[PDB]
Amino acid sequence: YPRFALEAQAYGFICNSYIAGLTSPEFIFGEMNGRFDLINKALSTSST
Amino acid sequence: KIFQNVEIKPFLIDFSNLFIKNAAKKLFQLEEQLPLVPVNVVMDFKGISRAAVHGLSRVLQDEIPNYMLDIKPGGYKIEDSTDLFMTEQFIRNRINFIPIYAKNETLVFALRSLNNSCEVKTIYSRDLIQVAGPKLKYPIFNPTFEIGFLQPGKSLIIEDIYIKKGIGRKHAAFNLAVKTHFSHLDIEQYPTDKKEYMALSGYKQSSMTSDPRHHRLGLCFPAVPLPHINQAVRTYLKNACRIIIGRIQSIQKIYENFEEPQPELVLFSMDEEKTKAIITIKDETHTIGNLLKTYIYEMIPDISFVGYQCVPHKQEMVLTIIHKASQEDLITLLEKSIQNIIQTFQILEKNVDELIA
Amino acid sequence: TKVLLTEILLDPMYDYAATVARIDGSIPMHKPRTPKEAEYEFKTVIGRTPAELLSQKEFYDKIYTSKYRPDFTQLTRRDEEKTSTLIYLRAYELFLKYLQNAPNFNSELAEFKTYENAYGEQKALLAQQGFYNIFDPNTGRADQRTRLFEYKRLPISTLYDERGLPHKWTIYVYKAVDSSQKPAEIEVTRKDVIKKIDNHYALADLRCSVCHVLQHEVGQLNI
Amino acid sequence: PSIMRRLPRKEGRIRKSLLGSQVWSISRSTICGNSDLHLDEVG
Amino acid sequence: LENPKISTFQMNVSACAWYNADFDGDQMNLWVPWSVMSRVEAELLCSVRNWFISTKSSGPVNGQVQDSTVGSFLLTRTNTPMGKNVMNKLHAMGLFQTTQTDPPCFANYSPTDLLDGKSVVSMLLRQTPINYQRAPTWYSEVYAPYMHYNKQDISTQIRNGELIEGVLDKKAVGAGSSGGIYHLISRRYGPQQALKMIFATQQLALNYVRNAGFTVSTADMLLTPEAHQEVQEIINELLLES
Amino acid sequence: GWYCFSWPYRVDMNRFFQFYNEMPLVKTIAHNYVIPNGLNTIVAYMIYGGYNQEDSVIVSQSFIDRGGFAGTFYREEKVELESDIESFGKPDPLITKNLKPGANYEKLVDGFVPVGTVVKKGDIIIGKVAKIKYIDRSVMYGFDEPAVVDAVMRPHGPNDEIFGLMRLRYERNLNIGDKMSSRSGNKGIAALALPTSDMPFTEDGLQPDLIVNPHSHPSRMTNGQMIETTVGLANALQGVVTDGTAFLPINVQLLSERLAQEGLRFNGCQKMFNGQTGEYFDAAIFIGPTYHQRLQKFVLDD
Amino acid sequence: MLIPVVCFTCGFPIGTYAAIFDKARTEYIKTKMGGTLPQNIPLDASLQIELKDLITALGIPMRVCCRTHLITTLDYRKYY
Amino acid sequence: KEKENNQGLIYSYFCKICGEELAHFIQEDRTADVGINSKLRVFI
Ligand SMILES: [Zn+2]
Ligand SMILES: [Zn+2]
Repeated sequence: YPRFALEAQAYGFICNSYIAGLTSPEFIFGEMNGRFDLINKALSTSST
Repeated sequence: KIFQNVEIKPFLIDFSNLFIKNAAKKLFQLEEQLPLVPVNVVMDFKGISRAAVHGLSRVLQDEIPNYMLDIKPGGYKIEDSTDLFMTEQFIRNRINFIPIYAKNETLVFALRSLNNSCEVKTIYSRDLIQVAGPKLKYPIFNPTFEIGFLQPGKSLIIEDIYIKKGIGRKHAAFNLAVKTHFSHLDIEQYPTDKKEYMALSGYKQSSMTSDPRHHRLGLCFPAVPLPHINQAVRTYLKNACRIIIGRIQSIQKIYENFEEPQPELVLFSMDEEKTKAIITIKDETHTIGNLLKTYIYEMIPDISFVGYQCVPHKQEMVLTIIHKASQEDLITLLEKSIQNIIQTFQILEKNVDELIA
Repeated sequence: TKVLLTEILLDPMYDYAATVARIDGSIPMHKPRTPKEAEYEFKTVIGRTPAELLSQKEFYDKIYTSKYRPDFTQLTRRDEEKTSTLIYLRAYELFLKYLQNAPNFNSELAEFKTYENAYGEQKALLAQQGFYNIFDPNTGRADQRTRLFEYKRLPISTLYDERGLPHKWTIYVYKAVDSSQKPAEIEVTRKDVIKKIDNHYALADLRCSVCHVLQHEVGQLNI
Repeated sequence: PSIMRRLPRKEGRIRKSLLGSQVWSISRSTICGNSDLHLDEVG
Repeated sequence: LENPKISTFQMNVSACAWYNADFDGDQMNLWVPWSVMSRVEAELLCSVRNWFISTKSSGPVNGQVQDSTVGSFLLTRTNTPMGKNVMNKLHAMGLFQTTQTDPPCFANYSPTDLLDGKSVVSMLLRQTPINYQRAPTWYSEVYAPYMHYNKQDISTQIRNGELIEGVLDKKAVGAGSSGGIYHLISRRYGPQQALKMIFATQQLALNYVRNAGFTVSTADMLLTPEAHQEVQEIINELLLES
Repeated sequence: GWYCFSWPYRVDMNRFFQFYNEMPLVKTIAHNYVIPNGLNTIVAYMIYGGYNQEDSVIVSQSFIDRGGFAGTFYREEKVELESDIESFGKPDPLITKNLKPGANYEKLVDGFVPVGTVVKKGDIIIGKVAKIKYIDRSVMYGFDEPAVVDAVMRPHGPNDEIFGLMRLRYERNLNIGDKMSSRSGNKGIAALALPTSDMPFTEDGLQPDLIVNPHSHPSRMTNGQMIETTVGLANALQGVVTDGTAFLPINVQLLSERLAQEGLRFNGCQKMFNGQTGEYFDAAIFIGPTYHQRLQKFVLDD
Repeated sequence: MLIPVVCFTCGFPIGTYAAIFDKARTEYIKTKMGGTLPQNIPLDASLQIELKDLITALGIPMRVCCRTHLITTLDYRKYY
Repeated sequence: KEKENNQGLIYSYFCKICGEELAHFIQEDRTADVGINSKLRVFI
């Protein structure tokens, strides 16, 4: 995405469903949120 | 005439295909059919409960005695088998699952493969030399199996390959029949191609209410000689019948000894003149239990309770029967149900003998 | 003698030379069962007795050399199995030359590597399960049809009415499946659906609780 | 190595030998599902 | 377990709520008390019946999980895609052949008589009669406009153990459901009696599915071509406002 | 899987060599560079008795006996000597001291157990005594499951000295408690082993190898596993292998219509019967080939 | 390491038509391969290699499991 | 070794006459291996 992009897709808006498949930028944004689940799950043991 | 309209069809190689023709002719010099071929048998049953048909199917699948090829302990000669990849476990797993149609338990084979070439040599099933027992006038297994492969300069020597008997439930190598069809001919079906009905089974009656008594069952046998197909399949069917009868007769020896304290039969006298019978038999499957429940239920329409609970982790079948009669009357009804099962499978025997010429 | 035998019997070079000797029958196909058979195998493979290996100084000079010397110049491209045999024999011969630091070695190594790469191409041809592509019938190649989202600038009439207010689609309009059922249509709120709608009705369209227009009739507004 | 180093951390004297314990007559295995067992029963 | 090939610690799936466990590869310790003093206290204090009610949230811990929650819904459902949800006498008895409780009396039934799931559930709840009346998880006003709810499935009522109407689901039989069926049984008959009914009602739910079936497929997730156009038309409105 | 193509030449610790491997019916571009590891097990997505709840699976016993996910598991024993103090040999009761209670020294041959014999718990696999008359520093096989001595050798270490190397092999089948997984990350533990006559079967005779709970999907949203079953079901009948690499153009609506063109249903579900009773389900069950892989977590070691 | 003797699912004797199915398949691929390197066959994006009729001519039934295991099983001889 | 093992790992000997536990053996102590100044050692 270009610098100072205005479209909502550039900021994590995934327009597609799982049954229809995601594109490369949508999968990267999904991995950004998916990695947080793995990180917070690890912290949910030690920090607790 | 419970069992009518049987049709038998072998599974044969189509030599009209050039690729298959050339491959077979240059591999095994094969230009005609193999000595042993699979056979699909479709059977129509009328006026019989689905419990009996399904029990016959189960017995033909993995409760009928059957023969395999096994290696005696010490048969795999470590002193001579120099191959590093054809381990004993792999080779014996290959050998156990070769479908055989044996005549006696005396035949003993041997596999002596020497690789004097510079390329990997494939050990086929035609390299099994019979070393003990009467000489075979007809092969007992197909010569086109792939037992293994040897690296250059390696060897594989195996002795004491004998024929072992067992039931398919204990080990899958004794499995006999593979399922190919099962349907009820007295229940209508929806067209399931439509998107309105593709989520349903298809039958127009729920299994919670339906009681079909006109079935079609089609089973495939993996190895039957070409010139005696009708002789083999018939035998198989007949065999199954005897097995079921035999097992049922075991229960018939329990009810006959209800006066003496017997571990496998327990009788209680409940309230309101109700009697309870618990029959616990070890190493029994859903076949005998389902047959017993179905025939007791048919014999006693107003029975208080009947169940055939077969427990996986207990390896046993517990049949509970609660009925508002006395102990003697309950035992009489149970014996009548057992006799009904016996006569039904005797009629199946007779129909099998009558149909397949 | 014991330490020398233990060292050499665990050398993969010894096993490879022994395999080559087994192929043409210089040593028995079975591994030795007695010390005499082991000594004979050592003498045939290494080429020197273990006693005399400790006396003299070389080691690689007299290791087995295959008996059949095929013509490897047909490796210059009943033929394919013979090609495999030639590949195996030349691999052994070149490995033995590498051990002995033979002159004119790197060029022959490169030539045989090219030959074995061609043979590997053939072997990979033999090792294909197959492949399939679901072709688009309209085209003649791999299907490109997808159910992905495609952006499209909808008219502003879909979000705002003719008075500039936003739409609030919150009235459910239900129409009778059969004609005889009356009334023909019922307009209910989400709270009243369970209390006024039965299976004799079907959801036709939504309605805005501000401008009172059907969602399917939103295009009749003047943009 | 020192005497007081044995005390502090998780693998120390207090948290590994006193607050915790290695015991005999105990078993460990992977758990599994079994719908024929009661809620107060273990296979 | 007399089978020599079994090396795992098997337990009921409804017992996982005590340990926050599952069967993805978890390992659990087990030691059998041998001292008389420790063996007495295990039976009286540390029995799992003492923690059916959570000491944390003061509510029940155990219930139906993932097959007897949807199994109880299908069993207690009023209408089946193949007509009314009834079963003959033979299949009504088959639902009670695994519960390991005493069987009910089916003598007052012809082989062609039909029994609905409410009657079958009732014969099991007569042992511990309770009073329950709530709205099941099946009913949701989110789904209401686009669904035709059955008026006999959105009101679960039980008086004296007789399931008068409604379906049984996570609200009534689910694990951790405060005020649920098993919470009421524990308060009136004891936590051990509630555990036996969890197992007993689990078997009817599982035995119903033995010939009713339950599956998930790819077409269960696929929008129709007309509905796909409606989904992206909705998303285009969001991108238009954005 | 095939953990190494030169496994027989190696003495490795805790290594499993699965005999049978299959290329997935829906392969990817990653299989152009590495060997696939797993089998195309026929999987039924159904509730069957409640033994597959909470991320468990039901495994056909016949599939186990035929070699499904079956292989050999290896362990090694590397024992060293003290130079001129210790030695390899069978001890004698009347000279050597503090022999291990309940041991079995009779299986030793010249200090090592011969290759091909079965060593069980309590057996002394390597004989070793230190000369003081003698003290017994023997090595005993402390494992519950019996092993088979696969390879015995006496190499020379970096210090030019003899040490004993023994390779023990284990015949491992798939048993209850072994962990399996799909390619979508839905792992599971084998819970029940049913015979070939107790597994459910379709009208056409198809029966599952694994029975997984349908409740494993909705919370984890592993849609690629369900699409793989739909695509792979048509590939088997059509006799083809297709590519399912990520970010390739797919249309599940078109893939579902491809099933009907092959004689199946649109949804891929089929009429099935209960193997224990012979009673058909009142619902078409989604059954098809899904590529499953055995994770190397053995209950016989944990 | 080879095509199984029997189908892993049901146990149909797949092995007795295994070897032939291997070799014949190769020529069929050679018919459809087309100006392409062998190791690049699974990346051609233009191939239509169908083995339905070959397996049918072998006499093997139209079972999903049997054809799946016949087609997809790897051969150790072809990689080592 | 008449009985190779009774499937139960035991670390103790028993009397052959009555069965009483004689003693137990798990491992050798091996602490006297260090028996009894780098200077005199370096000199020797
Ligand atoms: Zn408006
Ligand atoms: Zn099959």
